[PDB]
Amino acid sequence: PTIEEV
Amino acid sequence: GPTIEEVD
Amino acid sequence: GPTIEEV
Amino acid sequence: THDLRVSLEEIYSGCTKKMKISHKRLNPDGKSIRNEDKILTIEVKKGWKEGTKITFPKEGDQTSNNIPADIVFVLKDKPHNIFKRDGSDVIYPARISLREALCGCTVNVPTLDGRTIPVVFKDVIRPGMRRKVPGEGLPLPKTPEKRGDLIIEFEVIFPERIPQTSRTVLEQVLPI
Amino acid sequence: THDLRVSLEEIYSGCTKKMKISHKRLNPDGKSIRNEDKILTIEVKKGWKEGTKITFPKEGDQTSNNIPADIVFVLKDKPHNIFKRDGSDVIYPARISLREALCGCTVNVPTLDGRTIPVVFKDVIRPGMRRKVPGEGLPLPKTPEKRGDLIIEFEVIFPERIPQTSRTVLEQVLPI
Repeated sequence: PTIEEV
Repeated sequence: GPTIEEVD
Repeated sequence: GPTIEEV
Repeated sequence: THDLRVSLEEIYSGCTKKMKISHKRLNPDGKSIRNEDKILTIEVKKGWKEGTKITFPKEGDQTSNNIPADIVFVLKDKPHNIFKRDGSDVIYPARISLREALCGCTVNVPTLDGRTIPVVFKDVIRPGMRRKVPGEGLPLPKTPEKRGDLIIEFEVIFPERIPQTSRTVLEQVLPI
Repeated sequence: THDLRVSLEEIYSGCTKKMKISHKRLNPDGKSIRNEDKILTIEVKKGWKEGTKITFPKEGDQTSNNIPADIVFVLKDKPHNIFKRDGSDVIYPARISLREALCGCTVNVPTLDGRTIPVVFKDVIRPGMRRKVPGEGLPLPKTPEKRGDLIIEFEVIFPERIPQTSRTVLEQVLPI
């Protein structure tokens, strides 16, 4: 899956 | 909108 | 931009 | 767009989340609908913060001619009964008597891996005072070998009532 | 967007704000600019909240053939050193000694119109405890003849240090 970080 | 639930 | 002050 | 709830302990060590989704599927036959189960696997990296998005492309419903919807998970901190999370820090509420606050206190602070550390206080503790216990917070997600801090946060519990006896004595020893 | 800072006293009674603006204006030659001053008058009504917008059409910079931008004032609560605003309520921080918290005290609460209201406490006061003084807050902007409340909020100040002889005594009288 695609991760979007904080 | 399909259902989503946790399993093993 | 414009200058704004109280009077 | 779906909430992935993760415990403090899971953020501390990292974990695997196996989520079974049920999407509608267009059959080999181009003109009918089929229910389809599918387990989606999320690898929760140690120290990840709430708001982390995990997107599985095109795992939504299927029927028509258009592109099936993305499934987006968003990480949420599950309330913990011991600590409150603050970034990579964890806050530990320590409830102590007024007697302990004024006369001396040991807090046996619990740790994320389930030990306790005795922290001794000799000076007056004030309502809301905090004390850092360094390196006892959560791993920082980009450099997980480093950890945040555990922060003791004092709540000082006052007596429900003071008898006249005690009042007369408190009047002699406490500053106006 | 430009801040219009308004004191609690001003929100309480309402007021007239005069603001001097200096903006660029195209001269008759259509080639050159001048700076000119203008005074913009704002009626601030009783109880108006932070975020209220007040628009002066076309008072922005005129540099060319374009219409000058609008000037939009946004009401901001000016910090007050006695009270904190909370909607139509006002909060009064009451700093008392630990002795007073335990043994009783009278708080002389100041009001927005400059009286004090004495409020007597006989029972133990806890850190962060509040006590309402009804109708002593700010006018409700839609119904200016009705008012919010004034809220006493206690901060209990501990002694800096306690000598051994006092500790021995506090250990005898304070519950464990």
